Amino acid sequence: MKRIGVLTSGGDSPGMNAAIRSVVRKAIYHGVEVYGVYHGYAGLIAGNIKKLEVGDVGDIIHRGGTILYTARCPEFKTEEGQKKGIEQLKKHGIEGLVVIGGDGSYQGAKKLTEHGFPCVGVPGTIDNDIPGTDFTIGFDTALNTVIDAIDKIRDTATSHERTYVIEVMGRHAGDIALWSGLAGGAETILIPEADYDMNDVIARLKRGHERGKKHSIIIVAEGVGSGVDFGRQIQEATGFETRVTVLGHVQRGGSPTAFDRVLASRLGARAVELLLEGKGGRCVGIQNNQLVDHDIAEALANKHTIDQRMYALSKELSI
Amino acid sequence: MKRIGVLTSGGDSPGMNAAIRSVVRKAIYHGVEVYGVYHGYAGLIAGNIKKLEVGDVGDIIHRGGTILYTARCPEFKTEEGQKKGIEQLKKHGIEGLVVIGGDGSYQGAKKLTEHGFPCVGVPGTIDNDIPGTDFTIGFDTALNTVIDAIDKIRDTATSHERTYVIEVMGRHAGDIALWSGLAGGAETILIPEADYDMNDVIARLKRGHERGKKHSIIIVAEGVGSGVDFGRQIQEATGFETRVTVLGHVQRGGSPTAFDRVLASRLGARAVELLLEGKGGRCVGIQNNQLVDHDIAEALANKHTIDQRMYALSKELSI
Amino acid sequence: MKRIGVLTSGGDSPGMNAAIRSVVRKAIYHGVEVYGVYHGYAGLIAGNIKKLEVGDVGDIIHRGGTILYTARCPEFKTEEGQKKGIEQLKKHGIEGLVVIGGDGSYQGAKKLTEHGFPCVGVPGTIDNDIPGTDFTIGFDTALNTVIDAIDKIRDTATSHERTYVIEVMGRHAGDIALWSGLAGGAETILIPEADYDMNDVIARLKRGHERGKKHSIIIVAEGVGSGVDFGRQIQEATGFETRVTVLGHVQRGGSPTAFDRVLASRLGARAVELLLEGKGGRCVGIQNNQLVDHDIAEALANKHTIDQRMYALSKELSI
Amino acid sequence: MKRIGVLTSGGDSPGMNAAIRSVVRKAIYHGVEVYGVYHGYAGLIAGNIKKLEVGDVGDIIHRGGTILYTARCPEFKTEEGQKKGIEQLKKHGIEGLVVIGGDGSYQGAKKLTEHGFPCVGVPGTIDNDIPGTDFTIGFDTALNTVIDAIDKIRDTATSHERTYVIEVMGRHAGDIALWSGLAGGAETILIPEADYDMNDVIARLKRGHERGKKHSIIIVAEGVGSGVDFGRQIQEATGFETRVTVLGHVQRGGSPTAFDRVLASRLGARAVELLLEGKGGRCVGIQNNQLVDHDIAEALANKHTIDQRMYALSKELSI
Repeated sequence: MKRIGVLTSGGDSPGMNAAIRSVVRKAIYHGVEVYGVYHGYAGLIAGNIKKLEVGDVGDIIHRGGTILYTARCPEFKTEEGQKKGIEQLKKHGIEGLVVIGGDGSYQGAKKLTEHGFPCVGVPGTIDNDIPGTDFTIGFDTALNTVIDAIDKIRDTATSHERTYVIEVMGRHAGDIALWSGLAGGAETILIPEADYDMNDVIARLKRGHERGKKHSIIIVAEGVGSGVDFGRQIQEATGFETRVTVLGHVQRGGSPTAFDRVLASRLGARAVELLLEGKGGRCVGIQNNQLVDHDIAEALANKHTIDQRMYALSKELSI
Repeated sequence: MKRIGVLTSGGDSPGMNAAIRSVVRKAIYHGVEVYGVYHGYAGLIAGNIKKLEVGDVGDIIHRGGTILYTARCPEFKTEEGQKKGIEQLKKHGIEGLVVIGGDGSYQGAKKLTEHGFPCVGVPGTIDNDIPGTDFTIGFDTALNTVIDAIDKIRDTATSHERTYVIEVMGRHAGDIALWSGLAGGAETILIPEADYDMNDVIARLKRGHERGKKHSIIIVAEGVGSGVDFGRQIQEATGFETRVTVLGHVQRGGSPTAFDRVLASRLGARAVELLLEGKGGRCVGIQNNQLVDHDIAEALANKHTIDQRMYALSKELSI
Repeated sequence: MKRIGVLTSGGDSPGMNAAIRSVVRKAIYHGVEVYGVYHGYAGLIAGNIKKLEVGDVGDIIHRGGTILYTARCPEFKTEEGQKKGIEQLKKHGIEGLVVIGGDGSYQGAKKLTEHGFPCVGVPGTIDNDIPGTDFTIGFDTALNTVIDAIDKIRDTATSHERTYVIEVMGRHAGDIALWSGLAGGAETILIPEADYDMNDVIARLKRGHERGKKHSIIIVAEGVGSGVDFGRQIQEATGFETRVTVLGHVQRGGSPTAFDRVLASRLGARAVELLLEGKGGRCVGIQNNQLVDHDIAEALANKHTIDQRMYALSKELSI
Repeated sequence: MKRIGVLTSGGDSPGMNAAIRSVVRKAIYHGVEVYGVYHGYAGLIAGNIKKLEVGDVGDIIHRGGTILYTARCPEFKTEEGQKKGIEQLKKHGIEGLVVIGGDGSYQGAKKLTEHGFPCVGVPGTIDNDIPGTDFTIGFDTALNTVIDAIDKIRDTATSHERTYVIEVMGRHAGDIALWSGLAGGAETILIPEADYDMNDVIARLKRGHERGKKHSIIIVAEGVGSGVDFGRQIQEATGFETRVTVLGHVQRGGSPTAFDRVLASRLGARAVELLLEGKGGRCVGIQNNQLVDHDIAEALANKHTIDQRMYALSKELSI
């Protein structure tokens, strides 16, 4: 392989620039030229391709976001879309692609390898719901942004303001809510996967108030419901003043923690090793503390699941 | 004075433990005994008073919250409530009191100076709307919590998610929104002291989008309205995906910055100084970079105002 | 059982309060009383044992250090020290003990296990060199503390001050230096387990300066030598102004990150589980992302190793 | 004025990008063209000047360092250096210059104005010793970097490791040590402006140890001496294990706090107004909470002073 490309697709997340750096530096280390593709699959179709040199990934390791930008491109689902993209790859002499992003970025990688363009997928998301990896690049940074908010709520010492509702991200996966709730000492953790009883939530809240819990912290994933309406429901039902924090898109940004930059460096460099040794159609991951790589179609057929032992542990510690 | 008391009241804010510590240590340096009054005015009525030693304020300097707690006391706004407070102060033989808190705790300080009890008021609130001081203890830390959220939102590198609405605290004052917005590069800052046209808000947004401005960040103070409703309305009028963050009670917590710890230290030390030279009925502050002290009643007659030049400057630098 | 005890020993590490919290809450959930032992093995011999209630571990999950304190007990190496240790457990009614700490704390757990006192050892140390676990409680926090300082040094934008030596902890193990340096983009990592050529350190440095590398960050494990001394030799040899940072005990403190609180919570609950099922003389750990428990004497036989692929990859990405 | 230039010189410091951003946006708002001078005075002599558009200062407000770089320039102390400087300025058509940096950059701004080149100096440095301003841009951020290290040291819960020596920057000025020590609760602060007695340091060290003081933190400004040497002597004289942290160049970097971004925004826009309103040869600053502007040569003969009440206050609160 003489010339490869790299691109980021889907929501951006902390650690995409450390994955771009390790892709670019490992490929240049073994004599290969790396072209950055700007604006995901939308810029692949448009021809927004520019050589990357060694020095262009200098000082991006510690930066959030992605310097190659991201964009939604529903035209890449279709056969017309893929042929316009391949024409731009052929025009610049790019023989392989490293694709950093979520589930939808892996669908394009699979379709490109079936049209003769070897591609590897690197899991870039804060949700943790990319199959074939225990941890996605960005998940550890998002947990550290939620627990910063939770620790600051722990300093309040106002007698009549003891009941806090924090709404975190997690439209389909409850990984951010569950690991944050456990790490934050949340009393009630509402995740998409588990069904909850509002009577159980109220009961526990009253039980903690009677034994003098200083703060009662409730975490709601955005996929279950809004914190605001949960907060009005708890105050109405109990008469405890309830404060709501809605973090929103703060969970996506920030300088990456040490675990996401080690992980993005390992995974980005492994994807270049896969392209250099003939393997295309695969996605890298970390499963059982080992660098692993799976065929994309096989990896995408598995479902995301949360650890149920961790969810039961979060209620036992919170009494 | 043989014995003084110290109390915290109103919304807790970062630096209150640094203010309690300089009260304690400054009083003990000059041979005075210091009594902590727990739960604000509510515990003063209750007789929840307790001797504090040198080592009791050790390792609190860098902590958010208040170690003496804060609470609401509706009974202290009546003559009977103020008479029971005095009774407990005379019962412990506390001859003077340092009150740390907002506007509402200043009113109780006033009222106890009228009944023969020397009181000094120390400005502890994150709002910055306490008359007679440029800066309140907790204002600087609450600005750093808000710009931490704004900085994380600036790392998103997604083309379709460009409009961000952040709701900060400050019911009647616009200082947290004005200083946060200037520090974070906000395009539009909505504070209670200025008038906004929704039409000009939209018009700045479209101007910036046309130039290629990467992010459009709108700060909304809570006394203007809700970020949720503004985001809804911005989205509807423009068609731009709008993301809303509501920090809420995160802005009151956290470890105090360097400025809040120095300011609390100086201000609490000055409060003990005034009491030991027989002044009572006063409140300390920092006005024109100098430690100042004012009659509470004359201090509470002034009206809090924001800096129009600084508000003018935030529109010229956000082009 | 009916009564269990918990102790912290060795250098303290962030996450030790989270481990204690999950020890106490997990035993109380199952109906077991938990008694805390102050000052490690010195206070076990001394008699410093006090019952811990549910609310006694409240608001400690997010703090660094350990609330049970830690101490050095030379006496506990002797048979007489062990026999006075068991005297006090038996006088207080304690039938088993959870021990949180390093290498040294595990030896004591072996010795008490061997005299009929069921003990379980929990890995608390910032170093990462406790056999039978991939990660020790405190390791993740210490990595983020070192990368916070390296990120700040990456902002210096002066061209005559491009060479920085950072000296991190790790007497015997180079985990902190290896993970820190891959995560902070260090050019040269000096760890105890790998051999270096000083002249190869000089050649890389020179090479990087020829291409226009902005910074040259060298991480030095404290086991290898002084950062001061290494910085003096780089200046002498190349003539490049060299600046040195010695973090020291900064690396041991701070609020534990999200991974350290999840790891402490899960490992501390696993330790109580083993005591309740009758196992004694075990040490918990996380190996291949799975909770494992090993015999302490079997565990202490292994040698700590660092990943050589991660060391080679660190040299490949810093070109 | 139709075209102005901006340049940063001297050690960099947090908030330099916020001052560059307010220089460029403020000039563009009043229809002026802004050219950036890369590498301080060294790139001024070389003609390393390039136009900056409105969007080239987008996303730098929250970043440390300077995007125009700083470089020592020995040639600009000579008249031909200066005349080459003016030749390049006339060649690009630059009419005025904003110089952001320390004392040394003020020297060149004075000589440029003496050959009829309107220059305004903006105080960028972490040390706080630029005359004419109470606060330099960068000083607030460096104080917060020193208290993050002191805060982490207060978590260690070891009884034999109680005495800690932190060496901070400040060759000629004690501002960083005095404000960090007071904010950190340092027991002994050694700054250039006060005379210390090493017997008085040892006696107050033993007093606190006797009473039960958890920690004994000593701050040493770098201009008084080394932290390592001080550590040796403390342990030699007392016998107490003494741990040293040398922060070094970590104090110059990092994302600027809220006070440094607000200060850089107001000061940099006030520099642009001064050029436009025909007053060159001046330096801006903040004195008694008000934007002031002083002639460069008058400002430069004023001496740097520290508040001695604040120094005395730091020994009174530390008992």
